[PDB]
Amino acid sequence: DFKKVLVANRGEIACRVFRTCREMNIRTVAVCCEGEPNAKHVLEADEAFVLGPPPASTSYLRGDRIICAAKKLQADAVHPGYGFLSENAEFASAVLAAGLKFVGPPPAAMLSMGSKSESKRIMEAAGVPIVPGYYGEDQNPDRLLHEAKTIGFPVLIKAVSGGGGKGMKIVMEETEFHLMLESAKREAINFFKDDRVILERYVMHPRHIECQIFFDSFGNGVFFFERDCSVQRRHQKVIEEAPAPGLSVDMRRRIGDVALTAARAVGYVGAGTVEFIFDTEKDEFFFMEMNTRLQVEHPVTEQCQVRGRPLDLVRLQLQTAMGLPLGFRQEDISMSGASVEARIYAESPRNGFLPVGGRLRYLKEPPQGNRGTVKVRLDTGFRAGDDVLVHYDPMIAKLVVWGDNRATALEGLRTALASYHIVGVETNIDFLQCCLSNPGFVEGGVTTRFIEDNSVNLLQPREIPNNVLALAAVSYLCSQRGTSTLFWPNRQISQGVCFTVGGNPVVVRVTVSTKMCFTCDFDSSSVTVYVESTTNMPDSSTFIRVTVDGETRFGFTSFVTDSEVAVALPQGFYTLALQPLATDFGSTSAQANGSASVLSPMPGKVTKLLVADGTLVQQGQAILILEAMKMEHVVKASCDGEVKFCVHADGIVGGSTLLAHIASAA
Amino acid sequence: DFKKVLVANRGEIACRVFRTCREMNIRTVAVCCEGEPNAKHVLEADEAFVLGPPPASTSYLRGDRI
Amino acid sequence: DCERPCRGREFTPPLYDPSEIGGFIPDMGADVVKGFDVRAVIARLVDGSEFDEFKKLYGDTLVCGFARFEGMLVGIVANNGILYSESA
Repeated sequence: DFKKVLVANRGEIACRVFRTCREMNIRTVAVCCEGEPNAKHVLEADEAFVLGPPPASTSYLRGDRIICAAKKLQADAVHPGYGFLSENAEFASAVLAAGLKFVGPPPAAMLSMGSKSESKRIMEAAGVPIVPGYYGEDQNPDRLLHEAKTIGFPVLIKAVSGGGGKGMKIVMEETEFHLMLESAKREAINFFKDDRVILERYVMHPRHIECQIFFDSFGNGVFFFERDCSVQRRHQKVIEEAPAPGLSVDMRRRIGDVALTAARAVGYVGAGTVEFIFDTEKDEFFFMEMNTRLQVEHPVTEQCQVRGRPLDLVRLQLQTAMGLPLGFRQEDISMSGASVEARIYAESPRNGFLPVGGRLRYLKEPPQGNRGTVKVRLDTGFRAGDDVLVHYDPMIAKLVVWGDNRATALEGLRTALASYHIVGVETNIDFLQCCLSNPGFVEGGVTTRFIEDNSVNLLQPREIPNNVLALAAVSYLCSQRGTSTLFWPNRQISQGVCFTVGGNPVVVRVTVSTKMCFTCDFDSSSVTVYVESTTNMPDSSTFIRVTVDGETRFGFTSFVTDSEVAVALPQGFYTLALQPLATDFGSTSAQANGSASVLSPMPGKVTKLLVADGTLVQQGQAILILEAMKMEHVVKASCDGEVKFCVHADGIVGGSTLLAHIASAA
Repeated sequence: DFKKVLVANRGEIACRVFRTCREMNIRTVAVCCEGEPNAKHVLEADEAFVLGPPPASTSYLRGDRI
Repeated sequence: DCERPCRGREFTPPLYDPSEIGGFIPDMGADVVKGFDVRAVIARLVDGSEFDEFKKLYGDTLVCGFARFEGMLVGIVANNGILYSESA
C-alpha cells in the first residue's frame, strides 16, 4: 500500500492527483523549480522538492533529479501525469530500477508504441483494423495505380518524409492519378529530396473517436465507452463530449472490443487511450494512435457509474499501481447523461490563435458543484493573482458539465462559461460561446475541419453597446473617486474616459453632478446613470447599484485595473481596454534634429570610437570617448540614426569642435 | 421556452417567483416605483423597471407602463 | 512612542537588484578614471526606482532629485562629473 506519491508534472493534473490522494489518505509530494514561489500545486501538496535552476526545460525533465527527490522524501510511487516526461520509457525504467513504483504502463509497451512504425506492425499482427493504405517499397506507377484501385477512391498521396501537410495530393478519379502522382513526386523532390510516395485512403469527414481502456496487473481489462475530440484546430483539442453523439450501441460495443483486444495485444497496464479515425459515411473505424498515459479529457469520462459509485480514474490507476485486483469486469459499469468539456486557453482567436501571457488579476469562477439540473466541475492550475507565462502550458482551465441530454449539457456549459469572469489575460471564452451556439455543432457530430469550416462565423466580433461603454466609464470614475465630493460651483464636473474598441480610440465625455448622477455623451446619444450605492468587495472589486436613464435599475460588479475595465452586467461580461499610455511621455533626448552636429565640450584627446563608422545609434548612445585631465568623458548620440565621425581617433580636438554627424537613415 | 419573466406585484410573492425562476434559470425582471430604493424584491431581481411617480396607487397598476 | 501615529509604510522595493551595483563602479585607482552614471546606483537604492530630477538639463554633472527610502522622502545630491559654477 502506497504512503507517498510524487507527481512529476505541474499544473491542474498535479492538483487532481493530490485531491484523489487526499481522498485515499496518501501523502502528496510535489515537484517545482526555483521560480515557483506561489504555484498552486506546491501549495496544495504536503511537501515539495525543487529540481534545480528554473529554465522550465531542465527542470521537470531531469529523471535523475526526480528519482533523488522521491528517494529523499521516502516517496512510494511516482505518477507522471499527462504532461512532459510521462511518455519516456527511459524515465520509467529508471523509476523501476531505483525501487519506486511507476504509475503507468511497463516501459517496453510505452517504448514500442512511440515510434509510429513498430506500433503499426504490432497493430496489424493483432488483427486490429488499420487504415487501408499502401506503404511498400515498390514505387512503380503501374503498381501504385493497382494499389490505388484496390484501396478505393478517394485516395491521398503523401511524401515519405512529408510533414505539415506538404506534398499531399487528393485523388478522386483514376484519370487524375497520373498527374497527381507526378506532381506529388516533384514536390517531394523539391522539399524532401525523396520521390518515394505513400498512398492511403482519404477520409472526407473524419472524426477522432477515443476509447479509454484500463488494465490491471493480472491481465484483466475493461473499456470505458468513447470520447469525441472532433472539434479541434491544428491538432489542439478544444471541446470534447462523452459519449460520442450519433454512435449506435453496437458500434460502441465493437469499438470497445477492438480497443480491449489491442490493449491485450500490446500488453498494457494502467489507463490508456486509443484514437481511431471514424467516418460518418462509411461507418467504419480505423486505428490511428494509442496514448499510453492519462489524458486531459478523462473527466468527461468520469461523468460512468461503477457499481453506482462515480468513477475516479486516478484512484483506479493508483490502486493498480499498488497491485490490487479490479473490482469488477465490465458488469457494474453503466452509461449516464452526456457530459461536455471545454478547454479555456490563454490565446487570442482573432489574431491567429497565438498564445498570449498576462496575469489573472480577476478570476471569478462559475458556480461549481451539483446545480439544479446539471453538475459542473472546473479543473484549473491557476489562482487569482497568478501570472500565466506564454509558451508554457497555455491551457488556463477545463470546465466540464454533465446533464441528462446533450442539449441540456450544452446549455449548462453555456451558462457556466457565461459566469467564468477572467480579467488580465485574453482568452477564448467568446470563441467557445460561438462554437457552442453554432447550428452545425448543435445539430450533432461534426467533422474535424469544423473549426476551419466556420472560421468566418466563429470569429465574429462581439458588439459593444453604448450602455456598456457608459457603465464602464462610470465604474472607472467611481474607482477614481474616494470620499471626495464632486462640486464645481454653478457647473457640472467634466471628466473623460478613453477606451480602445477595435483599435479605435473611443472617448466618453461625462458630466457628473453633486447628486452622483453621470451623463455620458456619444454620437447623437446620451446615457444617464445614477449611482445609488457602491460596495468594495474583498476581491478588489466593486458592486455598484445603478439606474440607467431614469427607468432601468440594476446592480452589477466592476473590476478596474490600470489597463482595462471589466463589467459583469445582466447582459453578460465585458472587458474594455483603456487607451494605452505612451512610452515616450515627456521624452527629451537632448535634441530632435535630423543632423545632430554636436561640438566638443573642451580640448582633449579622442581615445576610442565606441561605435564603428556608419553604424546606427539610438538617442543617448555613446559613440566615442574623450579624455581630458586624465578623466574619461563619453560623447553620446543625441538622436537615432547612422553616425559618421569627422575627427580621427587618438588625436586632439578643441573647444566647440565638430565631432560626428548623426543622419537619420531611412 | 421563457427567458425573462416580469412580476407585476411587489412583496414576498415577487421573491417567491424570483426564487423559482432562479431554480429554472429564468432571468427575473422586477417592478417598482421611485420611492423604493431598498425593496427586497428589487434587490433579489436581475433587473428592475420604475413605473413612474411613487403614490403606490398609480404605480403597480398602470397596465400600459408594465 | 511617536509624535504622530501616521505610518506611511506603503512603499515598493527597488526595481533593480542592488547586488549588481558593483558592475557600474569602475576602478577608482587608475591612471585614467572612467566615468559612470550615478543614476544607475540610485535606481538600485530608492523605492520603486522612482526619482524626480530637479534640474535635469542645467547641472548635468550634479544630479539633484527627490526619492523615498521605505516611504521616507529624501533629497539626493550626487556627483556625476566635474563641478562647475552651474552645478554648484
